[PDB]
Amino acid sequence: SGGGKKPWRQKGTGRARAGTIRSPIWRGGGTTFAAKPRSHEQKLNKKMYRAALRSILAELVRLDRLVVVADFAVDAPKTKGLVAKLDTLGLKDVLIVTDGVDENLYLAARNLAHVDVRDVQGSDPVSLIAYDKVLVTVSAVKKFEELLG
Amino acid sequence: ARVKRGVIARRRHKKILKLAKGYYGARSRVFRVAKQAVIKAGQYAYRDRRQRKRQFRALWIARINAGARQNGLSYSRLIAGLKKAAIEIDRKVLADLAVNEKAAFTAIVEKAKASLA
RNA sequence: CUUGACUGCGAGACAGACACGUCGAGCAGGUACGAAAGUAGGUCUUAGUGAUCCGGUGGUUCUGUAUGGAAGGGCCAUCG
RNA sequence: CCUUGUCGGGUAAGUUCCGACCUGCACGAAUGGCGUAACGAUGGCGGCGCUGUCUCCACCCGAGACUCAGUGAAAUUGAAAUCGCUGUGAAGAUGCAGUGUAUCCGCGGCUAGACGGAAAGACCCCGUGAACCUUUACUGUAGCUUUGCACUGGACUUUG
RNA sequence: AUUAAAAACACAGCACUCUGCAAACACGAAAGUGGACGUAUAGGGUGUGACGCCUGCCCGGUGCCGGAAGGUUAAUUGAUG
RNA sequence: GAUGACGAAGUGGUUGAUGCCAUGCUUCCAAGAAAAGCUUCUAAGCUUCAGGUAACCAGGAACCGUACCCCAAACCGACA
RNA sequence: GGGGCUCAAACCACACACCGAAGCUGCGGGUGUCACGUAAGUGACGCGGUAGAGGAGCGUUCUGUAAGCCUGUGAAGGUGAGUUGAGAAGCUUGCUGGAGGUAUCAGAAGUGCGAAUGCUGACAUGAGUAACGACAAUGGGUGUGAAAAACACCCACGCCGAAAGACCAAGGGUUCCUGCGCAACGUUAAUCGACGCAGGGUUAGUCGGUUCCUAAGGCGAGGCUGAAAAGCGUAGUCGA
RNA sequence: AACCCACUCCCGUUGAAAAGGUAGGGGAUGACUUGUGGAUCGGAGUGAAAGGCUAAUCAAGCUCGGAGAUAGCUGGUUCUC
RNA sequence: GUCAAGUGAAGAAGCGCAUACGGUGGAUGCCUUGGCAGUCAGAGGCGAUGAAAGACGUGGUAGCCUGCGAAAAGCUUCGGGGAGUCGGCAAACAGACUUUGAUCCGGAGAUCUCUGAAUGGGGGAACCCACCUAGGAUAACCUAGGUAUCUUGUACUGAAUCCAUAGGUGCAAGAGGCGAACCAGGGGAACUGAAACAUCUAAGUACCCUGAGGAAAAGAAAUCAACCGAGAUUCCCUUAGUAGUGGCGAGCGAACGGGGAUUAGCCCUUAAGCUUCAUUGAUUUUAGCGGAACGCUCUGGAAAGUGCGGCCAUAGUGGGUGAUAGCCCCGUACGCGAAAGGAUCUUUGAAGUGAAAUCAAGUAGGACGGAGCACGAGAAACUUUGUCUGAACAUGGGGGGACCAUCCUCCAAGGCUAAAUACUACUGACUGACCGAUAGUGAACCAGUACCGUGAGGGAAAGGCGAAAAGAACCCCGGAGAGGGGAGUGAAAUAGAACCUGAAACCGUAUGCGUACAAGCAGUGGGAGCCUACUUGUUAGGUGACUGCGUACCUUUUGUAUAAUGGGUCAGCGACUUAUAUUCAGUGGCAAGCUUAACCGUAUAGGGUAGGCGUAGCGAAAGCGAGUCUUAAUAGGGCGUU
Repeated sequence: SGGGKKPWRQKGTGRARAGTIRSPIWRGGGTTFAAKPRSHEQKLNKKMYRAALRSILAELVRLDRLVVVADFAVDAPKTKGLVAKLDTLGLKDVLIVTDGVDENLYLAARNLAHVDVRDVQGSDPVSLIAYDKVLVTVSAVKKFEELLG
Repeated sequence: ARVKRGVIARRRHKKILKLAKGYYGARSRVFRVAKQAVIKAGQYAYRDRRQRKRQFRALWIARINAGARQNGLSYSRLIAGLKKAAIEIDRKVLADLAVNEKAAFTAIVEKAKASLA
């Protein structure tokens, strides 16, 4: 705000040369390459996305980090029930990938601290690499072969 | 990500001011003068790792000159006679024997006079 | 006596920052002279000059804002 | 301009002054020419008085300076353990070389140097900088003016 | 105003020139207003600067004023090719 | 020293303004504010009681500013 | 260059020896390139540098890793010490501090300061120097006080007196008065103050204003005019 | 004399003062000086004219915008090998 | 013993260096009641029923904020809440109020001083003076209403002037002003670029002005296309930096055709729609209610942390609680909830409006002078019009980029229309590889303040004790001071109010060593001596006599110690960014193909291949094509072709 006038005349004052109070050298003044709201979203190709997916499912296989179950279904919307269902599998810090997220399976584990429930479309490279184990159903493995090739 | 540069500027100025301690006045306590004094000390120290090897050689040569003239020989005649012979012995230990072990230096100047140079 | 002060080009060089510039055997088409080999793409040689954009003029196979034409534009030759 | 032209006067001595001369570089008649009493905080010369202007300054009186008590700035400043001379050198040196001098620190003074301090030189140059003034620069425009067409009609006469 | 008080400006007086009134002229896209509730002895512009004696020659340039009417000449006309 | 009561003389002559008479008088050109209050006249009306004019009696005069500085330390000069 | 130099410490020759550089060599490290090498692995030639090109890194803040790990048995910061690297820098610790910090590997930058007569704060030097604001002028006594050249009172001296006196307008806005005070303000000190705190003080028919009236000028119903905004103006009604 | 002015010297120049002081000087019944209120304003006022003045600013005020004008110019540009 | 000569250790007015403690000073770290930027919603105005913005009053203490308005930190009612309260800086203190339900919160009322469009008349804003009607009041007033201007409508009245017109009086209704932006118009620069500059650009931008609305504007073909067709308008991605346009310079820049977001056309033989009412159900909003599950132990001032064992979960990375908490509190997920208002949508009536009358004449067209269309009047179409003119009438008329025929396509001179679109001063929630006190707003704090200006206008600086004031009873020096020395509080007071940490500049005191015969960038190589710690030695730290070499740094230059520039110093800050197009390198994915843009999307996925580039070139082009262009040439030559 402000900064219209020259602060002083340019000669005679014996002082350095300013054209505004709000110059970026000054402490009232502006910042020199002041930010404006930008976007950081970049282009990943569709094939490059799908090919980065096909090589982390491969590493989830090789590192024994992927766990396939026939079906994963909870009965009631209770976090204790889903803790008990994962504790049979010996399984904390897991990404559960089902073919379509049920509301019972979503209401449980949306409080649970290290568990995430996603569908196949809604899975991403960061959540595949992040969780210490990845649980997929057989229908999810069908859906990954449909999507990724 | 605004990053406030006052914590690293301080440690870099402490390093320069620590390298400048012992100096006169503002050479040891204000940064824009201590910095120049530290750089200048570094140039002189580079130059004087060379002139150390120049100055000690001249002192050895002057002491060998003084020791050889007590035995009736110059420096230059002594260095010539120690190569008509073969001594391979340097100005450092000859100056050390000139001060400390005077009978051994007398033996060395007699074996230079023995080669008649 | 006569038009080679030709038309299409052009191997290859010289010069050269670029735009320019310089020389040119040979090939085709037509011609001068010469009985004929041959010479002839101006002048013994190097100065005598001026970019582009605008306009003018003569052609043209081209384009031609629905279509047939024109208008205007394009290319080729030329003038200020 | 030559030029302090020449001649006269004034002075011991006068590039100034006054009176002439006319060879007017380059006066001249309302961008007026010549005179002109009175009037100028007007320009230039000379005189009487008058005197510290001066020879040439002496003394005295207050106010600062100096010391003491209290309060308490400034411009400037790369850091300083901050001499002379002669050289040398971006060509005028406290700092370089050689060589002389020089115990350490104030206070009062004086300003010869620190190319001293103050103002990104005003002169000069330069900028395909600017501003403002001029005109017979270029290009325009306000205003003034000419004609046509409107608003704008009928009636006669001269006339193509 | 704050480095120039003068020989500069002003001035009475003088002359030129414009202006007939809804004035010339000025400020105003205009309405209006000043000139002026004045009216040529008035009002504007310009130059000179009390007074005394005077104020010479030139109308080519440029301006201003008047004059025929010949050439040129704009919009507009729209014959002819 | 603060206060209550008592409290002497308190007159005459001269000189006198830049004050007053005086918004007068004389003179000169440069020819010297408006409007109201005030005095007076009628109009439109009144019924010509209202209104006016004197006397007498009783009553009233709102609001606002007032301290302090003004040849200044209080205003205007950044300052006692 | 100086001291000084005369069968020279000068000059002309010739000889032999020596000194002299970051030059060469020796010895120990690091680095570039090239060739070899089952990639230990050596060799050889290099390695001054401004503008500039190219290559490889350090550190700061944020995000992910991270609901992790560290940390009140003590974080970040600050201040020493030691130590390790070619460097930017790292690591360990004594004291201070008293609540946060971020291995690693990646992502992102308000990413690194000595200069711009750079900005803003603190503080220097000049320097306890110049000044302390008209050269009307002060001297005692007494009191009060913690302390009086400066306050108050007394005695005396000066100064103004067409003002340095009294007053009105404007402008200011409590500065006025009285108690209590003296940090700061007062160019010194202050017990004093136009300063701080708290109280009080301004009384109108007649003095000024409002109210009544108008001048310059303003505004102006309607109205004329103007792209709009507006301009000018009649009735009017403000304006000393 | 007041008042208004500002010719001379000296001081002052970090001033007591961003234009003064002290000595002297000019006008001082007028083309005078001054209070209070009002009018004229930025290619625009007013000017007895000097480029004077228009709020310590003037060959085109101040302020805010166009605006971070433009600068073939000057200055600066921050860790390491 | 003496006398000579030689030799020289202490004795510092003051300085220097190191070290240790201080002081100043506020950096740094950490923190936040403040900002900044988005997303999703809201509702898009307030005002003559008096606004925005104020002045003055209003309290037991009474200054300033914040509320209120002479009924003045409040009054009356409904509704919620259920234990404290009498707003804040500002902690205390009085007098009190509350379970017979205060305070507090929401809805509706009541009051609402003066200013300000300010509106009874004036006026220098917050002041001055009025009139009329009604009622009440004893030579004084008081209550409640009115009293502006304009426009429109209406009534009465009526000048010159006969009639009736102007005009005038009274009624009704409406307006005016303010607000950051968005929108439609009127008027409209200059710097700048063109490496000068005039055309041109910047730019129909900035600015000024006028209207309107929650959006506006535009909109239902006298529109485009080429003989095929599409059908209103707006917005977005492309076609494309292409065609054009341009001192053919700087530059400016389409359309056809696609892909989408959106979805509607009704009428002038009277309609959709939109308003305003009354209703019909329904939804939201303005307040709230409930809302799970932890103990023991160690260190500690304090436990949330350590060690162990649990529990809850449609609630686990929220805030703060004496250190880090799902289970301590407020909350959160999740359900419930409204006397009364408001808002949106929906019925089904009603009055209006739309609405200009009846398919468009001073109109189309044209001549001059302009303006726009990307288009600098140009071959210049099409639009608009300042001046002047001026038609046909469905066997008409205008468009298809000069113009003319032929076709194709529409019906101008009357209208009204939702959505997609823009914007955000203002609210609410949520979010951030946003800032964290020189930053972020100018403004974290009583900031548009203080201050500066005559004004317009400019415009600051200033955050942090502690968990809790437990904010230091009492004693002593001192002036019933200031400031300290103790004692207490506290984990800590070198956390003591100027208070977290507490750097550097700068200023001191103490100790060690060196400094008074020595000449200069103040160091560096050598180096004696002395002093401390160690434990001693071929060490570590501190001084550094003496001595060789040695003219700072920057910037600019052919060159600087330069007597050239720049810097007093310190600490903070302060300079290659970002967007969009593109080229090259590196690195990946797919590969004769690759890739999507808007947009759709339970949304970083998937879809969408419109478009872009590549697979073929040559030519100015028609065109022709592994060829093509030039050419009289199957010749030459240019460019191209696993």
